[PDB]
Amino acid sequence: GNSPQEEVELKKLKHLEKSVEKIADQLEELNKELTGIQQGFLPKDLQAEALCKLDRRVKATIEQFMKILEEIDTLILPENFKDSRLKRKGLVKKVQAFLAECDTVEQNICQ
Amino acid sequence: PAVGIDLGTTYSCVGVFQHGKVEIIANDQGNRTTPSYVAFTDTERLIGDAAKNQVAMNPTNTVFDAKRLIGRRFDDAVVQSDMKHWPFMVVNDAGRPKVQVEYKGETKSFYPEEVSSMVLTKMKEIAEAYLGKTVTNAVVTVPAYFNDSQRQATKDAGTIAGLNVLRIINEPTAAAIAYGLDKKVGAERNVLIFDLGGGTFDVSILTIEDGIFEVKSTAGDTHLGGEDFDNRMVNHFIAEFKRKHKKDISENKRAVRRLRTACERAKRTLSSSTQASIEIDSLYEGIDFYTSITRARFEELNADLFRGTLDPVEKALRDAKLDKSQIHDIVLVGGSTRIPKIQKLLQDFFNGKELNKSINPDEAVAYGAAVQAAILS
Ligand SMILES: Nc1ncnc2c1nc(NCc1ccc(Cl)c(Cl)c1)n2[C@@H]1O[C@H](CO)[C@@H](O)[C@H]1O
Ligand SMILES: [Cl-]
Repeated sequence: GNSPQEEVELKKLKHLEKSVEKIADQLEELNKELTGIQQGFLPKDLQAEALCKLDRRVKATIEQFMKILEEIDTLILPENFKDSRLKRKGLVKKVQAFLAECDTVEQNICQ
Repeated sequence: PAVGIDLGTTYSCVGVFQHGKVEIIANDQGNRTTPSYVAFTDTERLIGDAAKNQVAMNPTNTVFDAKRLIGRRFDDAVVQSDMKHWPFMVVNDAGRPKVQVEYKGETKSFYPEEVSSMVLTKMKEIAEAYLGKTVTNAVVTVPAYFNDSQRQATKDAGTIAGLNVLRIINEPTAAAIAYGLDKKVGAERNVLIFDLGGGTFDVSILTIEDGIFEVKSTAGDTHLGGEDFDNRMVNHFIAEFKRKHKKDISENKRAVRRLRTACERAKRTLSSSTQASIEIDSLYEGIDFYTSITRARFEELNADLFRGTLDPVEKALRDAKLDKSQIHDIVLVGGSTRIPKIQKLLQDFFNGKELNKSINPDEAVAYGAAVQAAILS
């Protein structure tokens, strides 16, 4: 029984899914630069400074993902809002997988 | 134009009395308070919301709580005991504290009033963006228990920032002025100001007769605020996750943070309705945490904390030699004072005496300081 109010929630979730896509692109950009910077170019002290700049930016990505989660965690979806509940959870697990990617990077560089 | 500025430990607020009415100015981000945060990066200085937002990516060169260091010497019991819990570095410059950071690569150091001038430049800039005039005159408030060095350190901070500090006014004096308490007639009136914010709790007794104020006494608890009530809910729901899923979430930072954020928000919801729902999908090991808390449960979790807010009250009255029956006005400031149970406890202390709480308690000090800067201006 599709209701007008669920569209409201599906719109929030779509707006949140597009932000999530921005941070996922940042995360792609980071991994790309990582690959290129670990690829030998610089003296090892200078690489380190480069890798610490990336680390801080992976930290911002992690943070941005958390802020999306925090806002997803403000939603209250009735059981009959099956479409919304599926989208909310798809999105949480997306972010969470992305968060594992971040940790994987952050965990290796700049200690 | 003359503005009133509440220069808070955690957040600041700027008002301007204009068109017969105080307007609490919204910052560039649309918020009526501005975090009292300053962050140093490779490229720039950030103040307010921008500095708070990026405290996880740069906690070391992100400074806050400078109002706990301002006007103090380095071995103040207080500087010593908060240094323990600050990611930024407090150095000793011949017995005066200075915050040390990294800023565009050069290691820089700053007295607390340089950091507090930064926030006052923010608040000043904020008001000028709303007004489209230059802003230079301000009243800045301090706590009643502030000493001469702490009062002068704040005045300095304003002066370094380009403001003309018309006066330094105590925060409860500001709150009392907001409620036209200085306008009442004839006989001398005692005023208890109950200031419960996110992190601190300040009690003040003041006298007002004929619009003339005197601080009678000062009490409080330096580390009791809304943050302690959020933790009581966090503990409650961690124990509940453990009962239903036999999972311990508490070594997962991101799960606890998610929970704690939903806690704080649900707490606010509970000041205005009697039950709060929370849905956190995939909280820990993929398990959804859907729960709900009633206002009575929240109240019970915090029972000792709510009632213990009365020992600075009784203790402020001891110090002021006043019977609880000789307080003529009670005023609530700081956001945690919205909690009904607390408003209730307090009324039930003052044998059912009314309370001044109609002005947003986050806004009341800057409101009063606005009203007074227009008068001094
Ligand atoms: N309605 C309320 N019921 C119980 N506590 C409230 C409360 N309101 C606040 N503070 C202000 C506040 C208003 C709106 C937002 Cl979005 C936020 Cl984060 C804070 N607080 C607490 O005041 C302190 C300063 O913000 C915090 O502990 C806050 O949770
Ligand atoms: Cl606030």
